[PDB]
Amino acid sequence: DIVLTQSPAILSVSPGERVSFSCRASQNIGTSIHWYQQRTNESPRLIIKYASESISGIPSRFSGSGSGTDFTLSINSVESEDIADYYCQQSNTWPYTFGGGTKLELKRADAAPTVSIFPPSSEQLTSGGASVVCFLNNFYPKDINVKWKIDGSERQNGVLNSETDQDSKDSTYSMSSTLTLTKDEYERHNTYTCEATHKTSTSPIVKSFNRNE
Amino acid sequence: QVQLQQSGTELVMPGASVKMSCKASGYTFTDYWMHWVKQRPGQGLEWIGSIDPSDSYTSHNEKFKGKATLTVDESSSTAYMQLSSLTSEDSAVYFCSRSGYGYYAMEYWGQGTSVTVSSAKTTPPSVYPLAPGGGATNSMVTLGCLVKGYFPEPVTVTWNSGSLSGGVHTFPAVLQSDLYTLSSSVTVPSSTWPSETVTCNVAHPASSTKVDKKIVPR
Amino acid sequence: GAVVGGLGGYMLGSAMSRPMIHFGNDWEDRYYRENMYRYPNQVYYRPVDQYSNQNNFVHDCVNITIKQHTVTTTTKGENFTETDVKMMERVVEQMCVTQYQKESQAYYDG
Ligand SMILES: CN(C)CCCN1c2ccccc2Sc2ccccc21
Repeated sequence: DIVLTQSPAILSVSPGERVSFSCRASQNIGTSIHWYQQRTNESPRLIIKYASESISGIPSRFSGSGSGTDFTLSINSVESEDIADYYCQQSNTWPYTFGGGTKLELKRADAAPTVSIFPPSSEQLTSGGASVVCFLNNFYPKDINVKWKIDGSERQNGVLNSETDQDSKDSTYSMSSTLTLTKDEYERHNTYTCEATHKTSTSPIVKSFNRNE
Repeated sequence: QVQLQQSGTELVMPGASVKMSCKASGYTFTDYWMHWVKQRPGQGLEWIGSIDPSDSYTSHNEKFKGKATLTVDESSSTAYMQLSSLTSEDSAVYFCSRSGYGYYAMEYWGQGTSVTVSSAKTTPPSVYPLAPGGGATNSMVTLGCLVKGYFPEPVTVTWNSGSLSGGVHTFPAVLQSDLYTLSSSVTVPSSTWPSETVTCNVAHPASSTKVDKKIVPR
Repeated sequence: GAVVGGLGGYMLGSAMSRPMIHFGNDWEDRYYRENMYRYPNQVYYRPVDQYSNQNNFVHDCVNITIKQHTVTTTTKGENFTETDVKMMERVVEQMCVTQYQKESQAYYDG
C-alpha cells in the first residue's frame, strides 16, 4: 500500500504567519494527492485537489505544490478558522490511503496550570465511592503529566484523565485527573496529593490534603 | 448544491450490526463514486471502502472486507454501509463522501454518523459537588462538579443556569467501567462564592435527568 | 442473440455501445480508457429460461464470455493481467445484466 507520512504531527502557528506542512508518499503518485481540513467536531473539507488545484469557495491563501512523492500544503496567512487537523489522501491506486494528519495549533506564551484538588464529596462517600479530583487549568503548551500519591506512595490504578481542546479565546489547555477509590480504602489512608509536571517549571505543582485535617 | 445527509448517531450492542445511510442530492447520483471513511475518537481518517453507484462496483480496505458491506439505492440516491459484529473497536464516526467526475478528490462530505457500541443501559449521572476547604487562594476560587456513571452521551453542564459562562472548563467524557464520567470546573471570584450561590446544572436528556447541585463549603 | 456453429447452447448478444466506466482511482480509470477496446463489446449466454435467476445467468454469461474472449485473445498472442480480468469481469457483468433484462423481457413477451 501507499503509505502517506505527514510532518509535522503538530504545528504551532501564530495568526497571520505563512505556514507549510508536508505529505510524502512511499511511492510515486504523480499529482494524485488531495488535502482536507478538519476543524474540531466537523467533517473533513477538501481544500486542494490533485496537488495544486484550487477548490471553489476555499480561501485563495490555500495552495498546494508537488508531484511524485513530496507534497506541500501552504497557507499564505494563517487565520483562526484555519486551526484544524489537515489530512492528505492519495487516489492514484487502491487502497486509498490517508496521512496521519497534521494538527494546527495556535502559538501563545507558555502558561503554568492552575491546579485545584478536591476530596471526595460526603454524598459520594455515603454511596461507598471516593473520587479525588484534580483540575489543571489554563496551561500552555498542551503536554503535561499528572501523578497521584496516597500517603507518599505513587498510585496509577483508578486514575482517569481528560483534556480539553485549545481554548478559542486565550489559546490555553485544561485537564482533569480523577482518582477513584472505595470508601474503606479511602479511610485507611490520610494524605492525598495531585502532582503536576509541566514545562513551565522543573518543580512539580503539588496540590494535596490530609483527611484528619 | 450537492449535499450528503447522514444520521447523527447510532447506539448499538456489541455483536449487533448497524446499517447507516448517506442520502445524496443536487447531482446525478450514478455519475459519481461514493466513499466511506472511519474516524476513531481523537484519531485520523481511515478509508473503509468505496462504491460506484452506476453498477454498485465496490473497492474495500482489505481490513473491512467481511466487515463493511456497501450498497446503494439509485431510486433514493442513497448509499449504505452495513457494519457487522460490532465491538468497541467500531465505536467511531463514519463519513460518507463523494468524488468528482473521473477525479477522486473527496469533494463533498456527509456530517458523519457517530457509532457507539456498548451494552450499557441508560443510566442517570451521579452528580457530586466539588468544594474546596478554606485554603483556596488567588482571590479566585475554583469549584467543580463530578458527573459520574451515566450512559449514554451527552450531558449538558451549565453553571447557575447558563449565567456563569466565563471561567468554566467542562471536560470531555471518559469511559469508566462501561459508563461515562466527566467533570466541570468553574473559576469564580472569592466574592460571589460562598456569599452568592454557585450551582452546577447537569442535564442528561436520555434519562430525562436534570440535576442541580449547589456547591457548599465542606 | 445470434447463433452459429458450435456454441453448444450459447448465443451471442448484439454489440453494445461501450460505456464510460470509472474504476475509482486515477491509474485504473486511465488504464481502462486505454485498454477497454481489448475487452468484449458483446456477451455469450445460454437462453435465459435455462437459469434459476438473474444472478445465475449473469455469473455464467460472465464466465463463458470471458473464458471464450480469453482463448481468442490468447490465439492472437496477447495476455490479460489481473487488472484486465477484474475490469473485464466488471464490464462483461454490466453487459450480461443488460442482456439478461433484454432476454428476460423477451421471455416474458411470450
Ligand atoms: C467465431 N466465434 C463464433 C467463436 C465462437 C465463440 N466461442 C468460442 C470462442 C473461442 C473459442 C471457442 C468458442 S466456441 C464457444 C462456445 C460457447 C460460447 C462461445 C464460444
